[PDB]
Amino acid sequence: LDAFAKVVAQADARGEFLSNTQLDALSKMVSEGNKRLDVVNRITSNASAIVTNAARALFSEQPQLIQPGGNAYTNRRMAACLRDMEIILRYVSYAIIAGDSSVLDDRCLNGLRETYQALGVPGASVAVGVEKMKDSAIAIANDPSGITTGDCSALMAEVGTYFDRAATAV
Amino acid sequence: LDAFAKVVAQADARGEFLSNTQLDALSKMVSEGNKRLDVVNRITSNASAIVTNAARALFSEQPQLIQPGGNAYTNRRMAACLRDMEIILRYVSYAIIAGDSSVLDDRCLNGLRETYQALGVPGASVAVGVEKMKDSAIAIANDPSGITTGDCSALMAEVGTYFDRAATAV
Amino acid sequence: LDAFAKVVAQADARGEFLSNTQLDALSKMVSEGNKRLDVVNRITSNASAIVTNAARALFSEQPQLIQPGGNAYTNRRMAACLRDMEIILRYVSYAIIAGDSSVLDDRCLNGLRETYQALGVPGASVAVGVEKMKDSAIAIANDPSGITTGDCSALMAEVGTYFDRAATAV
Amino acid sequence: LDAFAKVVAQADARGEFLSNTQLDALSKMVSEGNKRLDVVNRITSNASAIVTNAARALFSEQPQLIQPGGNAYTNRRMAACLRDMEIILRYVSYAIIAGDSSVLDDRCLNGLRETYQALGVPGASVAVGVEKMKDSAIAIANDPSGITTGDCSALMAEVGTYFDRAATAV
Amino acid sequence: LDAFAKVVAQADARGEFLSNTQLDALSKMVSEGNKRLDVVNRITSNASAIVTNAARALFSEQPQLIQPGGNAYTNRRMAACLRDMEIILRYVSYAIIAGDSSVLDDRCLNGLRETYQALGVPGASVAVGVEKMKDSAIAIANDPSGITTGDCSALMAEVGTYFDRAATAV
Amino acid sequence: LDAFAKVVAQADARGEFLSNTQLDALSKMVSEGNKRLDVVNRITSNASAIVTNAARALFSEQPQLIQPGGNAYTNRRMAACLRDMEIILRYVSYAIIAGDSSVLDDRCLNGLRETYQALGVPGASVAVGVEKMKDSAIAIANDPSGITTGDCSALMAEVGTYFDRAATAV
Amino acid sequence: KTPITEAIAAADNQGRFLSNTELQAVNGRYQRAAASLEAARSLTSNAQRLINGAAQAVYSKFPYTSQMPGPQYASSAVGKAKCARDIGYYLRMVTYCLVVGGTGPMDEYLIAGLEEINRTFDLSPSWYVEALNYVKSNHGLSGQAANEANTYIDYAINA
Amino acid sequence: KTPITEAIAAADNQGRFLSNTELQAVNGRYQRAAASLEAARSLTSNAQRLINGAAQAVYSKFPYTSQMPGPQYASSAVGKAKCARDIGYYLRMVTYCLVVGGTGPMDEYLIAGLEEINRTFDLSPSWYVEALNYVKSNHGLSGQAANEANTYIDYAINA
Amino acid sequence: KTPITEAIAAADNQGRFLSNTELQAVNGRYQRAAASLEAARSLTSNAQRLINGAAQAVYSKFPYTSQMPGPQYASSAVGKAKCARDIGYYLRMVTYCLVVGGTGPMDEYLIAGLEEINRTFDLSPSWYVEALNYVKSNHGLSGQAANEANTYIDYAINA
Amino acid sequence: KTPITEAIAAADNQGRFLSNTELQAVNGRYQRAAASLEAARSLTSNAQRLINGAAQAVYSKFPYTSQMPGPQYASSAVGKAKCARDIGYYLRMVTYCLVVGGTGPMDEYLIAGLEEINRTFDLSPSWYVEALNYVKSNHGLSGQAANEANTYIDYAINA
Amino acid sequence: KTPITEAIAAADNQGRFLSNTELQAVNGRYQRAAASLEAARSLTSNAQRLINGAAQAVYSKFPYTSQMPGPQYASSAVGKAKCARDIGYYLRMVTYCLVVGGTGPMDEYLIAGLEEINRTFDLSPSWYVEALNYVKSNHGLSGQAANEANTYIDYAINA
Amino acid sequence: KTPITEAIAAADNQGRFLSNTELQAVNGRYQRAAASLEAARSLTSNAQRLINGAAQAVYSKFPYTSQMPGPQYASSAVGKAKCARDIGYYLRMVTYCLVVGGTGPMDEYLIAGLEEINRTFDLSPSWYVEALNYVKSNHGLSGQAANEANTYIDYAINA
Ligand SMILES: C=CC1=C(C)/C(=C/c2[nH]c(/C=C3N=C(/C=C4\NC(=O)C(C)=C4C=C)C(C)=C\3CCC(=O)O)c(CCC(=O)O)c2C)NC1=O
Repeated sequence: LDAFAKVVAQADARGEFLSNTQLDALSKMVSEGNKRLDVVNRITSNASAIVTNAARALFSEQPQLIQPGGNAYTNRRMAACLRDMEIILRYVSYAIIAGDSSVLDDRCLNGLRETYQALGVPGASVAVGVEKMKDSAIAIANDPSGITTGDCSALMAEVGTYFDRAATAV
Repeated sequence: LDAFAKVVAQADARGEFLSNTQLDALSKMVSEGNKRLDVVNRITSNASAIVTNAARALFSEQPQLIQPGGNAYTNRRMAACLRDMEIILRYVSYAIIAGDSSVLDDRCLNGLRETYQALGVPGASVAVGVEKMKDSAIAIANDPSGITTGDCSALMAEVGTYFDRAATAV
Repeated sequence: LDAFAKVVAQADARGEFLSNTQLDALSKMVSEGNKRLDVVNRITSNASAIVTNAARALFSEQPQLIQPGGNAYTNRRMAACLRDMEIILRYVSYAIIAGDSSVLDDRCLNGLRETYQALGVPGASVAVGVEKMKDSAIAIANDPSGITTGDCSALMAEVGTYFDRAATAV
Repeated sequence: LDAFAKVVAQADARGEFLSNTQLDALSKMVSEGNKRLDVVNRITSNASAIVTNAARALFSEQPQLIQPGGNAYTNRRMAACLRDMEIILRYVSYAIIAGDSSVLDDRCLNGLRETYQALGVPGASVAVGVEKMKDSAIAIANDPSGITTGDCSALMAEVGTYFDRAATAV
Repeated sequence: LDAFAKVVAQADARGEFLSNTQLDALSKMVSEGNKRLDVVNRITSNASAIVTNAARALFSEQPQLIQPGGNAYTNRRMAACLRDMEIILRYVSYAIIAGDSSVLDDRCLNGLRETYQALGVPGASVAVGVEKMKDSAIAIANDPSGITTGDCSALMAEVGTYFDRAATAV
Repeated sequence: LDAFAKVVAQADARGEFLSNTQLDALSKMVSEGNKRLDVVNRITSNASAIVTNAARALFSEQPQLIQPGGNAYTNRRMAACLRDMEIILRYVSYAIIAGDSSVLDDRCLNGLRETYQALGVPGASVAVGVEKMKDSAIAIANDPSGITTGDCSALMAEVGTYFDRAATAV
Repeated sequence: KTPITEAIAAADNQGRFLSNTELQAVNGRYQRAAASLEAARSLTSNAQRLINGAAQAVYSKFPYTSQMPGPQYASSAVGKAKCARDIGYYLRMVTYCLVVGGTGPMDEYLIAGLEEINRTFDLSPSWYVEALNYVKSNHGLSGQAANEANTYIDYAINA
Repeated sequence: KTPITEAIAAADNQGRFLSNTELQAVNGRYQRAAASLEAARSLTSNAQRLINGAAQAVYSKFPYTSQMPGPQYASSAVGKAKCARDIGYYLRMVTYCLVVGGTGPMDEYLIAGLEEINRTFDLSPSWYVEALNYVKSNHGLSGQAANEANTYIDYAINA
Repeated sequence: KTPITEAIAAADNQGRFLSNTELQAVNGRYQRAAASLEAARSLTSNAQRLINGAAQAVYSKFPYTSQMPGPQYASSAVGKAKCARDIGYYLRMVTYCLVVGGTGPMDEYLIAGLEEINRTFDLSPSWYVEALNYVKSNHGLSGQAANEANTYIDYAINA
Repeated sequence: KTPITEAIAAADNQGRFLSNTELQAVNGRYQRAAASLEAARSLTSNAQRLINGAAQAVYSKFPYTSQMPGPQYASSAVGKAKCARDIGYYLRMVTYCLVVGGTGPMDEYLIAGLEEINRTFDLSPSWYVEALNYVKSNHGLSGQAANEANTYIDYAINA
Repeated sequence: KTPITEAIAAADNQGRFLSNTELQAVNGRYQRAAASLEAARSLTSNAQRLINGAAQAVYSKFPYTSQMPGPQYASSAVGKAKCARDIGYYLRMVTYCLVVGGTGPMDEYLIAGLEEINRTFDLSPSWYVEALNYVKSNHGLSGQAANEANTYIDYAINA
Repeated sequence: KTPITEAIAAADNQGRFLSNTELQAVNGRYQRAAASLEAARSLTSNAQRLINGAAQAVYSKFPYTSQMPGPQYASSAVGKAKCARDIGYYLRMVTYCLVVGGTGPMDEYLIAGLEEINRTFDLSPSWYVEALNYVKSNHGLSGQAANEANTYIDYAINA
């Protein structure tokens, strides 16, 4: 689902047409569309540096992850770890264009806590990684430079929720 | 297994030849063969109307199934529902030609309660559907018109057991 | 893992080079190499008779296994049973050439107790089968005839452990 | 390829940037975009009737196709035949949105003459079917009713070429 | 196709009901049914000896097939060769129960000459093998002992044709 | 086949034991074994530079390959091209350890001329690439530095033949 | 599909020779031939009457098919000729089934693609169901020959 | 399916982030929102009139549906209520499509299994085709809002 | 495998109800029951004589089996008891086949894994082939009951 | 990949005609054409300056590339000509992307096999990242034309 | 299969060049060549004596093979010639294995299809097992050359 | 991967026991142990000197790595410590390979994911290639122990 499809799916379960008030709310989502595309474009256009700088900060904070015996030690494990950061940011970015977290829940987060528990991947350290990507992604999305000035506070709050949802899930 | 293979399988587990009494019982199953084929032929030749009329009666009795939000609401769900009624009657009909419920247990009913519980399909409403197909199937199989007159009571009881077995299983 | 790879894997987890003492121990494994190859060659060259004579002794001791109703009754079940004895000896023989039980644990024994419990295969009777193969395999491996005389006691103890590990696992 | 990608692919083979004249031509394709979408929308929105009325006219003209022994006799053959008409119109419609015939050549027409020759499908009768869909599709696309008035002659010529290309190919 | 389905398929191509004369001919095939089942049963019940004795006679006649360098030399090649004799007799036996050679043509013989030419299998020696199976199969099918006496000449001629068809095909 | 298996396969086709003279020749192959392993080790240990330097020299000689419109222009085509050079050297190296070209013929060269003709890959330019790898591989294999001095002329001739075989095949 | 081709297919799918299991199946096919052939012979002799009778019953059950404008309807001479043709196809397929002891001829020539055709040409399944019911009600067969004919008629109705 | 979910699906099927190729697709979805929402708002305000009007047009085009005995027909109060309910389902699905910029809602809730339902319950596609044509002829929309509404109506007709 | 399970399997593999094609197969199974049951009843009444008779015929055809050292041979009381047991298993499987109208019981209980067993325990197929031939030569059945018994005996010989 | 080919691919992967869902995607492609074409026209007019400027910025950021011995370096006239050629390839691919509304041209002609090439020829990704950053910093575009150009430049940087 | 082809196969299955892991395997093949070639040379020089000796040992262990009627037996001049031929095939395969350092020649030329042949022609595995045991007992080899010869002989016995 | 695990894997992939073909491979592994262990012992004793020496050679070959700003460079105390750590990882992996007679330890712990890491963190393969060349030039080994050490060093260079 995207945010429009969610409203529809709730209405179909009640057997109802959408009210004018609900059509107004959908109109409003369209008015926020250019801002939302900027958000997706900005995060996506910086995805490599977002992942890499967050991972670097994580390993800097938690040197035991990369020390021999650590879960991110060896190049195969480090590569898995970088790919997880990329995958999570990738699904978060889908949630932002959708205005709905179902794609992130259904295709990424569902069962992931269990996955990590079974592999011995430290879910809590993943959460730290995701929160640093959150902070960088928002600072980038909400950069007042090189864009028409306006207020994106509602969106930045919404972006926040997806990253927090992921960090909670892991 | 069919009913003959069941007797064999029990005998093989004891390492025994079948007794004359058991061969007599198998002979008797053969004498009931034409009646059993009539039963299968009659139920099968009316399968579409059996399924459709039972589903119609079910939805008539339980309008909430088809109301928006209901488990059989939407054409994809209704289609799944009709296919389940058809599948159950199909496996019941196999059990009747076999004179044994193993095909119905092994290939249809085993795990189905669980399946419905996981999907949120109302197993109890399925049971009602199966019981209405039972009533129609027997009334059709046991129609005194257009057939050589004789007593099919034992068979109609046996047919009953397969439909009841299914209704219990769901 | 083989025994050399195990030492390496433990050292890599600590981030360490192997000490001279550990290189000496690895040297010693190489000095025992010709004896170990004799052990593998002797057990393997007699694998059919090892399996067959152990199974024969098992069925002789436990006639209920082969009596009608028994788990090894019927040629399909007997064949499954012989194949299990062969598979276990096959994986034990891999463990002997490796000087490490990981291949036997990973590819054979892991989950096997569960497998038998689900099928109703009597795990304890399997264990008896494995112990008779142990006794024959060691008597064959440790035959003083037709080989350069020397002491293989350490190896025969080690071979013992793999067979016992299997018997415990089932 | 679409028409824009074709220009690019020709330029890449010469190692060249597009000239202002070529960028002007691409601009012009964009100015024709709303008209082209109307064409696709109109043909697509009438696809069932386009296929069905053309097939009906074909079978009317060539009754031997549907007579016993005919290539479109039997419901399985008739169904194959209707599906071929639908597939061809489907790929023609892709070519129209693309402003390029490569999708129609690559995924539909390439090898089709051979296919029909091997099956004994009368390629020439297919061609007649395709030409009747052409005539209906253009009359529908170019209907002056219910649309902003303007000149679509260039487009209708281009649509023509795709249908003719298909009819030639079969 | 079986022989009944062939008559139907020819009639469907003309759009015709079967004439009384054609229904009479089909009746006659049914009257020959018990004899035909004896033929299938007798050939099938002796299939192993039919294949084996024919192969033995072939290798006896053509010792170069089994000499080193010969196409049936090595146990893998000999096994392939025996399997080909079995496969051919198997498909011939299907043709006999069907009263039609389409199954033998479609699933066995079509493309086999080519197959052998590509592998260097001597098709002509295969033909000799098939002809010896023909001679044994007919002598067995047409054995006057242990069966109700009557005339099977028409059938033995028909059986002949299937074996000859195979021998020609290879 | 390796060179030993080839001698065996020729002997098996004649049904013969190997003569003492043939066993002597096989002994001689074993005496050349350490030299052959050096050859394989040296070529393999330098494989990346062998491929890369040959490709560089090829593109230097034939700048049209890399110019826009050239068969090795674009990074996807260049990558395919480098992979072909690597694959050919890889199979040549297998032929050297085997002392037989069958692996190179069977798994690499068979059908490759056709492959290139169908793709429009310039087989002749491939041949030039392969010949430069030949020259580098032999100069590396036959380097008098860092090895026990002796005569590898026979081997270098044999290595030559495999590279030439590939260049001819493309 | 006939009992004979099915027997072969069952053997061939397992790469094995025909066993008694399949020979007994073919025996059953011969045993039911008398009834199947009684039905096939009667339906065939009576084909013209049954076809034209069924077509007329359909128009009387659904009079709109005689009057509604559209090529899918028997509201033209062409339409009527199509309708009688179609019903003749169904009756002919029933006889073919009888003759081979199985549904094969109907399956291959008629049922495969049936739903797609009816949908595409806007033909109502109910029109053919009534034709089939007319045939069943009017063939005049009795005993096991009626059982046989009705089994295949009902097979088509289910389709 | 909406242009947004399709954009995601196209990116996800290749394991890649959204590119400009997909962002431009979503831009198109926003650009057509004005027309789609004009249609959705009008069809919704006029729902009662369009539904009951369409139902009456269907009975007048096919008067037999008012008289023929059988549960598939509007020849009972129950039947009429089912028919008006159904047409309301179609109109509601059209509005949902408009609102999301795609066929998804109709696809999932209505078209999947449609053929099976109509066949099973002996409902004629032509009855719903006429209802759909009535809606198209009677919504009263113009300009690109009519284009939008008619695209989805015609989508259902094709189904 | 019985004609009944095969009929079901053929229907189920195609996801369809049983058709006449399968009902006629089951009819054939009932029609051959008289012969199959005549054979099963006779072979069963005569089981002891046929088993011990066959075992003795095998030792006389292959006297080395009475004298050669090894557990695979009837050169011990244990060996003889195994041999008579085995032949009893074959005869019992023949009766089971007769009773169900098919090879299923022999297939499942005896033929699957047969080659592997004989190879592993060094039992010669020829010993059992002679036992089977003794049964065939000595059951004393006639008419179609002999046909039935011999079909399954020959089935085992082929195996 | 262009928004148009993606729309087709989405329809074709499901065996269906184009729906409104895909037509709206193509509308978005036309709506962004003005910006994309403003960028393509400017980058193209300024190609020589941007290419030679970027090449010089790379050598100044990484002076060792002007001096280190090896064919991978711009420490020869050949090397310098390769470097300027390469940067010209990147700029040309950006214009192609702009022209088609998608990453397709860069994907097919440049990104596929990029990692393998850089690794094999010992070319450092950082050299091209700096060239790309120079182009971004120096194209002089503003408004949505800069957004468009920078989206594709950043796409290459990510690659 | 030889240690060399296996080394190649292991590299090729992973699409990689030969590594030291495989070169060391081939070194082992050369190191055992002295023993393998001592055995091959001795078995070959002594082939006639070992073959005819083994054949005679088999007939004396199984005297029935000299007297029982049937083509599977050495109870004819043809049979005896087949038996000696066969044993010669086994001995020749042992020498081939020795020469290549692996089971490949026996696997390909003899073991593949062995079970099927013995079963079909009613040849008893025990006859060849005794021939193989005679060769082992009578080759007269010692040291690692005996180990080598016996490894392959025992390989055949296991088969 | 070691010659022993490869031997097992080759047997297990075919579901068979180890044959002489695999035992001879393991013999080769033991035969090369003397050389491999000479190299492992020397490289290990000299680890500190070789690691710190290699790190210094890399900075002198690529002086920009001592001065360029960025976390990928040895232009900080942290960077230098990472670089020496990394080179120590390579040398340690070489010793592990020597000890097991195969590339397994390097493959699993270092080469898998290597390209992805270098790309992501902007580390240049050339820096590690020079470290590896320094080790090769400076280990001081001779004879087959040098061959062994250099085989694995060159394996890493190729990677
Ligand atoms: C599916 C299992 C099945 C089998 C196996 C089967 C055989 C079968 N064959 C039979 C007859 C017969 N079988 C033969 C056949 C021959 N007569 C000969 O002298 C020669 C050489 C042949 C060679 C085929 C003849 C002539 C009859 C009597 C005529 C007839 O019944 O058609 C009969 C009639 C009863 C009888 O006469 O014994 C049966 C039931 N029926 C079955 O349903």
